[PDB]
Amino acid sequence: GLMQFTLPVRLCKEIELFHFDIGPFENMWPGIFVYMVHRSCGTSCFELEKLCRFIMSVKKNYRRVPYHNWKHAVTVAHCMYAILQNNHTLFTDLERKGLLIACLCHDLDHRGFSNSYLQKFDHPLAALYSTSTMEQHHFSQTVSILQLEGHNIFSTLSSSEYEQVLEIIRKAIIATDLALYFGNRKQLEEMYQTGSLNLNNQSHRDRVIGLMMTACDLCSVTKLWPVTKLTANDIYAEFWAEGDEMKKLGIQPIPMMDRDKKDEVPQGQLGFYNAVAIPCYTTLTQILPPTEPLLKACRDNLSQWEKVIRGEETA
Ligand SMILES: CCCn1ncc(Cl)c1C(=O)Nc1ccc2[nH]c(-c3ccccc3)nc2c1
Ligand SMILES: [Mg+2]
Ligand SMILES: [Zn+2]
Repeated sequence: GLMQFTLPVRLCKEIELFHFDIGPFENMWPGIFVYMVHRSCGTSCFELEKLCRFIMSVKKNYRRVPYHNWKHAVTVAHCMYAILQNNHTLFTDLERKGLLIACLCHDLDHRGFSNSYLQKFDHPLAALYSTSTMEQHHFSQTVSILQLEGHNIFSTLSSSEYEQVLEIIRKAIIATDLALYFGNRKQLEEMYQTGSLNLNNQSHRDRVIGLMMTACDLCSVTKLWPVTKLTANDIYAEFWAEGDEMKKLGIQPIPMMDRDKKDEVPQGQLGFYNAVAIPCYTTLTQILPPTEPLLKACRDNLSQWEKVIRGEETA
């Protein structure tokens, strides 16, 4: 308890903002994550030694890929931290414990390829997990790490509590499969607009946490423009590599993965904000009003992409 994590003055202030960027110093991200855990969960939620050992084994099992990397893991966790701090009365002890950990682990051992490439490639993981292929792999990787000697960060929970928290994490990680988002958000929009949404309903909680996980996972669209623009370059570096690999299989890639369609990125972004991002943050804002700043920043970046299309901005 008496060893408390502290951040420099700028970080201490700005980490509370939804649009906080965790910065380029890799060696500071473990400290940043522990701080967010101590403040959102509590200093006694975890033994510091085990948490640190766990954090470092998770980092080791993320790969050196352009976007789906350790920095994305901490970025997604930070967005969850801001949502939990601005809605602190709405979540349980086990949910605070589970959710920052789920966010850190959500893309474990990502190779930079979609579930669809793994299917067309006939990768072994597509045989093992027929849907949410990579997401079932991320969870499996989370369990492996939790089961390493000195890594049971949930060692003080009862058997039944340990099982609840692993189930929170499992559901949260699976919800990051964007193919499941479309259904989940439609269900939540209906439930909100008929007044049937009920946070005491566990199946409704599950859906809200899923939407929170989508929001956190896409949160690059909720940063200041310079962050948003530079992060878009990182995901296309992955998408275009996948499109190359599709071409090697004799398959025409979809437009977002073809590097020859590079000049159409601003319009692809516009399409993505209109069909996915805006609806996502819009629905989340209705259920959790304090998440408003994510929707605001998502709208600001939509205007930036329109300015790029009109040739008033470059990218
Ligand atoms: C990091 C940046 C935003 N982002 N966060 C998560 C995820 Cl997925 C995305 C994201 O960018 N998704 C996305 C979805 C559909 C798209 N269609 C096109 C496109 C491109 C060229 C020609 C025609 C179409 N680009 C796309 C990008
Ligand atoms: Mg993922
Ligand atoms: Zn992700």
